[PDB]
Amino acid sequence: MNALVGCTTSFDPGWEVDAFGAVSNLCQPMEADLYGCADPCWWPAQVADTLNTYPNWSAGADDVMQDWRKLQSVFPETK
Amino acid sequence: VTGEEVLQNACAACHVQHEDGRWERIDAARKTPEGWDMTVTRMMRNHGVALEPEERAAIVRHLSDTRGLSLAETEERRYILEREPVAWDEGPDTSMTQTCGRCHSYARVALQRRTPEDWKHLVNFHLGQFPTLEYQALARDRDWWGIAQAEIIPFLARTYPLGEAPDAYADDASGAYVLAGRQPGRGDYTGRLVLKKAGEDYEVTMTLDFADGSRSFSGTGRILGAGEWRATLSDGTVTIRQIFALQDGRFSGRWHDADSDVIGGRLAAVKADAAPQVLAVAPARLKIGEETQLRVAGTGLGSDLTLPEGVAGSVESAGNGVTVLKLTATGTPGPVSLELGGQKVDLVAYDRPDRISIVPDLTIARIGGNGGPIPKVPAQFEAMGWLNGPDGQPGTGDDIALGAFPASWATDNFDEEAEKMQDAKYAGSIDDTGLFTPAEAGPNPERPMQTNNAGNLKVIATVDAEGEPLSAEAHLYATVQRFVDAPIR
Amino acid sequence: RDYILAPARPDKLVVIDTEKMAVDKVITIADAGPTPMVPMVAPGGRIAYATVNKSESLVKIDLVTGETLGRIDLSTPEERVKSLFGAALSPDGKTLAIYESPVRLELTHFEVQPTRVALYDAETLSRRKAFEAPRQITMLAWARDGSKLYGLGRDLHVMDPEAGTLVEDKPIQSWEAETYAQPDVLAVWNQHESSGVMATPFYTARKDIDPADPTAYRTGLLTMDLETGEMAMREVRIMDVFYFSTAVNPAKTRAFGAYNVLESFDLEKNASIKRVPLPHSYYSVNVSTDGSTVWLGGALGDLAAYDAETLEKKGQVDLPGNASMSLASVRLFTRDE
Ligand code: HEM
Ligand code: HEM
Ligand code: NA
Repeated sequence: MNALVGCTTSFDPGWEVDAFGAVSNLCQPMEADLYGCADPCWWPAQVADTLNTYPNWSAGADDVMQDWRKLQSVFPETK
Repeated sequence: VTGEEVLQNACAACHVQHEDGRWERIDAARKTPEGWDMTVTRMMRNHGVALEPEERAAIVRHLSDTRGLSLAETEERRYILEREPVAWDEGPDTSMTQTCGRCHSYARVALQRRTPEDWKHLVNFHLGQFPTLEYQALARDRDWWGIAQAEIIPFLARTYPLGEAPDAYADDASGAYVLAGRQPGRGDYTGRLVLKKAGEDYEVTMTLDFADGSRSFSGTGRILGAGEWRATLSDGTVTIRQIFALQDGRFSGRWHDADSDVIGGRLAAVKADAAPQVLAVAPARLKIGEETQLRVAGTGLGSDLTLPEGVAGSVESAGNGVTVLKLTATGTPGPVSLELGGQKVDLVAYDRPDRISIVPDLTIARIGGNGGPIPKVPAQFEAMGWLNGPDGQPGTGDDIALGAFPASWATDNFDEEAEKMQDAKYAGSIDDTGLFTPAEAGPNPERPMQTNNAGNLKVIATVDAEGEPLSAEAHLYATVQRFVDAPIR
Repeated sequence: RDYILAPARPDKLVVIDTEKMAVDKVITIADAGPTPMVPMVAPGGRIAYATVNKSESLVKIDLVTGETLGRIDLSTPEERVKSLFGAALSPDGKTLAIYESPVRLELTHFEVQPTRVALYDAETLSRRKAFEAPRQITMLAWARDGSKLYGLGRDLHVMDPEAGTLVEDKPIQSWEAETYAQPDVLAVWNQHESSGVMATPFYTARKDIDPADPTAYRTGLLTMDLETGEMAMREVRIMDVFYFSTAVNPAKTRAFGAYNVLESFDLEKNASIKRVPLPHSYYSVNVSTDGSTVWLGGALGDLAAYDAETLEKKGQVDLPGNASMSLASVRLFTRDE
């Protein structure tokens, strides 16, 4: 994950890649593991941590499967 | 709006200014412009500090001009400032890599200088802001807090001491420059860069000339601290960003598409009126027995050409930062050198590469779009050619590079498990220039468990060089979106 | 009569009538976002407590009425306190055990404070005691006799709530070190009520087997019996998949693990019984009072019922608006007919 600059190396099971070096062990689908990663801020460098930093990040998207398009990137698009 | 102003009108509400003049925290650390930006963002975000667009830009700029790093202090870590897609990030040892480079790049750490006391506050900030930090992988397997205090903090303080901020860049950079560089996926280029001072900033226009055409972008730029050049230029609906280092009147660095930083280019630029100097030569290789056109970018190269034994040819044109040559090598495969305007130009003769490697050989792409606010993240690959070098070799640190060769691109499932899932079928496609475009984000009800259009893929490139047995592969993880991003990952 | 208390973002607790496979009551809580985390049901199935507000608070609520009977705010102006995943109501329903990971908020810096366990009188919701506790503890669970408070950290911490001290540490970190690699344990789900057994899968490897060889990695089961006070750690299969949590049946003869697959284990043989795939990722696992139904939850917004024997899906109950359960704990409680 050293070559994957910007991705996490905390594989629980991970975000960019699994602890197995694949993507099949990541949540299926990803939006099923989304809030599990956000609410406890398990990967604060990749997913908004609602535990402290971005408490209102998921507002209006209680139904993750249907409302995922509402979740914004906290980076207003820049380098 | 000035830095002093925001410092007194906004920062002083919480940050104390000692009789010494120094500010609490503010003066206990030095970092890059991007670093100060992220810090100011957090003040606004986490601690409700109201900042107008100009004030924000003002203190960020003021902090980068007074409390930045020297260019030498960013060495080895500029890849993170440039959003360079082909990079490798790690700490000085396993311990540091594991505890500090598992969430964000270790480069975010190495690009900062602080006092032992401030490094303490920073580590306290981490456990205080992200209390679950000590429960995650690589942390719950040890006494995180105990080790943070006994080993990590003393290491940071010892390894990245405050030191002293360098003197700001004082000089006028205005004028015309000649440039040369490369844009993976498209090719080499030459061009001009002109700066016109405007207050503390510079008006900037960069023109890129590829063999298939030219294009110009225009905007504003500025120099932060000792020599960090940052600029935003446009042309039509396209916007790019320059992240350069300015030293000795020469610009060096990377620019990228403002809407997709994986797409961009590397370059160097020097005053158009400078003494004889070679910036680059494209191509830098010669196919033995075949006459080829070569573009030597630089200043005052003129047409004085002195060719070595195995290469014959002439000068077809000169001036305006580029001298076009027309050579042909007939010796044996290997490194060849010549002189132009008294300047050395290095090439490599060959008939067929001994092997090709994919760059990057390990990378990612991210699903996006599909009605969402986060666009796809592509992956650019390139097939590089090589010569086994002097040792026999087939692949050791010895070798001779031949440069990027045109190739045929394809994707496939990385393994059996991936095939069963039909990853290559849903994860996206790679075009003929080696540019991989990912699939739509969101759950795909057509896949098992309605999983995302992600996949464990393999990228295979096949360059058509005669002699012929030539192919290579790369590992591509077509993965999910990231909802948190920042100037420095 | 079995019921399920499942949190639903951003501020709800849904009681499910397992018998009619339907929602029984939806309790809405004020200042609860982004989601309640650790819910607890008092004996009788009438009153419940739930950590809410980014785990910084906890509310007492009337499950039938739906009103909030009281609240506890753990954070103060100069100190932010997180309960994270540790909150447990004593078996006699009189005292609440709340874990506290705090950080002191100074003008321009943070000062990490020692972790604590705070005891509150349930009936009055008053803070009655607070003592320093080891860090990195996820779940807090009471001994069935209410004499000890256990904390799942780098080791199974045995605390005396009366004296407010750490009396014993049951090995985890160094379990069978001459044979296995340090156990990896990721446990955040409170779901031992039905069996009185707190269990979590753990991952390790045979030290005398090449680490490149996939058969080196083993999946183990950690069981902390809250009645007998005994903790057991044993390998149950060669690790080929990962499970987020596990629940033991009331008979203590079986444990069920889940994530992307549902697998049952024979605790008497310490070996796998059967495995079936799942429609989507799940986090939580609980077992009905009669040991016949296994319930999966978390991640999304639907509780799925499975036959404990065949692991065949019996049904599914959708929370209102499919509101996600995230990694919040899902608990099963009863009410005398
Ligand atoms: C004024 C816009 C301003 C600046 C500049 C500033 C800077 C700053 C730094 C460099 C730090 C240290 C962060 C680190 O550890 O790397 C820091 C920390 C805190 N600040 Fe600040 N700060 C500015 C303004 C303000 C204002 C107006 C407040 C109070 C509302 C404030 C508060 C804090 C706090 C608290 C911290 C420590 C926690 C953290 O986020 O690091 N700052 N600040
Ligand atoms: C290893 C103990 C470690 C170090 C060292 C470290 C440093 C560090 C710096 C210098 C910053 C920038 C802060 C500033 O204002 O200048 C920073 C920021 C973030 N970090 Fe970090 N960090 C270390 C470790 C970790 C770990 C293990 C995590 C993930 C749990 C993590 C996360 C973050 C995040 C998120 C930020 C950005 C915070 C913000 O500005 O909102 N770090 N880190
Ligand atoms: Na997860």
